[PDB]
Amino acid sequence: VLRSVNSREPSQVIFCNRSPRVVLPVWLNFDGEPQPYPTLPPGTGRRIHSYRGHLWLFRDAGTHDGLLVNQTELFVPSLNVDGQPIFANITLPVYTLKERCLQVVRSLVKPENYRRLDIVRSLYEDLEDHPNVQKDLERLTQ
Amino acid sequence: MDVFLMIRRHKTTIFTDAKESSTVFELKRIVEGILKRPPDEQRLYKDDQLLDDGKTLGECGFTSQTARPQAPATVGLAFRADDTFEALCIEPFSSPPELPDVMK
Amino acid sequence: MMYVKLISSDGHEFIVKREHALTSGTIKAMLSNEVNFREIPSHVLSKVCMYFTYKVRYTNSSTEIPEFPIAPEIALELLMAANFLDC
Ligand SMILES: Cc1ncsc1-c1ccc([C@H](C)NC(=O)[C@@H]2C[C@@H](O)CN2C(=O)[C@@H](NC(=O)C2(F)CC2)C(C)(C)C)cc1
Repeated sequence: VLRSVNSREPSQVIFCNRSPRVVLPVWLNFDGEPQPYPTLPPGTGRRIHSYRGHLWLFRDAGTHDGLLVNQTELFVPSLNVDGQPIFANITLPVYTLKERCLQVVRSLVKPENYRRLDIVRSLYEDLEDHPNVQKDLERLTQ
Repeated sequence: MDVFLMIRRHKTTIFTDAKESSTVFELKRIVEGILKRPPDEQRLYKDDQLLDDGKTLGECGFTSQTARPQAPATVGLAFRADDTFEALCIEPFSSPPELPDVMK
Repeated sequence: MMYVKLISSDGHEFIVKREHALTSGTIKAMLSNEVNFREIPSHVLSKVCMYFTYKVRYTNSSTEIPEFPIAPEIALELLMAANFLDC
């Protein structure tokens, strides 16, 4: 349902990582399957070749935490005006305090030791519910 | 340019923001509206150093680089009991528990 | 400027802007100008107040968003407080 269109119309874009995370670009192919692409170190940029109508989303390459591109979830390359390529500003979102805490706790304790932590069982289930691209893709389809 | 501060005295902490170009006295007027004490009865500090009323917050080392929203700079406050001022006292926050073995 | 007072479990009194504390739905319920937190110590409540400022400043902003720092020693308690306050 949520897939890239096979337009065959090239579109040059710059993937610019304005975040302290290693960014994993994710392209949704013509069947809606997510295809990973080479990662972006923090503060670095990449001038890449894409096509109009293609679907992109970006995430932390290590923990799959969601990220924002141009202050939204999905980036679609548009028409290049005067040969100027499109800018894809990849930034950190304002996480909830709950999710931000989960990120820090996930990065410190092994998933097998989630039960060994002294927390409410509801928080234990929230810790194991890792941010997954497949989970957000179903949610992104409203 | 906005600076983000923690005005602290005893067990009181005021979270607020101000301009880098604003003065120490104008910050005392902010404390006045919150703690109901006039500026002539307050003394503001950066670490142990007394702050002059006419100097700007930026001149006293309060910049956007050092006074961020996620890590605000601390401004010490001392009140005047009748005739003489008190000494600058700031109650430290509670100590967190030791790191669990599962976290270490 | 309207302010509210949030008191930690160890008596520390934190004074924040009213709109800053109203972003937490739980706190909004206990207000309707002082709220006592019998379970949240000061080293956790101070970080919560820092998130209020961090959120109000950096929502709907094209400026580069910085990472909200959370020390590992307070991560577990802050998570429980964030869960309770729903923010
Ligand atoms: C180093 C680095 N760091 C972060 S990204 C990065 C990097 C690396 C290589 C590329 C290549 C050159 N470009 C693409 O993969 C584009 C982007 C996306 O739109 C899909 N795509 C395609 O070419 C598709 N083909 C077609 O569309 C047609 F030709 C119309 C039929 C497929 C089927 C995948 C071949 C881009 C970025």
